[PDB]
Amino acid sequence: SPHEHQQNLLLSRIITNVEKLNEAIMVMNKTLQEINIQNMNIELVAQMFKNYQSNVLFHLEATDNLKD
Amino acid sequence: TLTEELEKLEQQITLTLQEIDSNFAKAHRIVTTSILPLVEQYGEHSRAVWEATKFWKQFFEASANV
Repeated sequence: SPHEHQQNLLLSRIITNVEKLNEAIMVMNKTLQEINIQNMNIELVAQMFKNYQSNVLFHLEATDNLKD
Repeated sequence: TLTEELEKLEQQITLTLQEIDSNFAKAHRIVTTSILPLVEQYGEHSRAVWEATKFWKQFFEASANV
């Protein structure tokens, strides 16, 4: 019985920490979701310069390349 | 690799097309360069030769015409 009271009280502070933790995590995921939208643009441009480098390399190798 | 070779060979194709155009235009320039005046000179000298033959042909015509 007294042990149970102690356990219930510790469980109460536990549950409060649980809810606070998860609320912060909700904010975390929400933040990342909003961020995500501001990343696809950059990703596209990254792949654009990537394939640019790839294709220009292939063509330079085709012509008189001037590498090492 | 796949799209790499695709774009690579595509560029090769375009380059080769431009090269074909270059060779083609080179032949065009050769003909348009001086071939036409050359044959004009040829025909001019040939015309002079016809003036040369213009004399002796008369005698052959005379032989046919007694």
